[PDB]
Amino acid sequence: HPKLVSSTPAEGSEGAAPAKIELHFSENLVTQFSGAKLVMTAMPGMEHSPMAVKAAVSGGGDPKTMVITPASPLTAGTYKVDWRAVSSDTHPITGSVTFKVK
Amino acid sequence: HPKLVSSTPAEGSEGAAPAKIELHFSENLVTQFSGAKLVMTAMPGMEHSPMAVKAAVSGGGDPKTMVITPASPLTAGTYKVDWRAVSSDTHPITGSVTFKVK
Ligand SMILES: [Cu+2]
Ligand SMILES: [Cu+2]
Ligand SMILES: [Cu+2]
Ligand SMILES: [Cu+2]
Repeated sequence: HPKLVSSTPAEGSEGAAPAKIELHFSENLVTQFSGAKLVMTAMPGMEHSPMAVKAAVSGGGDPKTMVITPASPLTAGTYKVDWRAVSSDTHPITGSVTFKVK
Repeated sequence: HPKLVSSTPAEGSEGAAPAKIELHFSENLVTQFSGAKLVMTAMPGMEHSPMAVKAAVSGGGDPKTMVITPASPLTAGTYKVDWRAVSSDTHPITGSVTFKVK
């Protein structure tokens, strides 16, 4: 049962639009099974049903890191990254990271 | 050189969020080569760099129709569908349809 140790953007961060989103876990991820979806849950001034933003997901420089690369620049608003992490123990762990763009 | 004959949502339409976007061409499309990308170009009150929205593209009930299915509900704003149509004549034709959601 791997744990999300940290991320950039960090949970609850509000700032610049990220070129890539890094999720750092407590255990080495098995890439074939670990995934993420990026959704926008609000624009400034108005919440909306989650709208899936095109993104690619891959491994980073470290086996414990999952990288989400939006296909395009993220506009101002609120986003969530819904993640699934699987290590060598085979248990699928899910969670979400929420952050805001300026 | 196939032509876009019509679409739903229609070019410049402003109304409800579409469950699917249909593009109707003058010639039968070859599915392997015909494609589309859906981007959002504005929220209400603010234009922004085009942000790619996750969508699947396939053929409709008629060989002349290309269907774009957003993965999630489209929020209010302006969208463009950047399309590539290829018929049996092999010439790749591109264009864009712009519409607004309520
Ligand atoms: Cu476990
Ligand atoms: Cu939004
Ligand atoms: Cu032609
Ligand atoms: Cu927008």
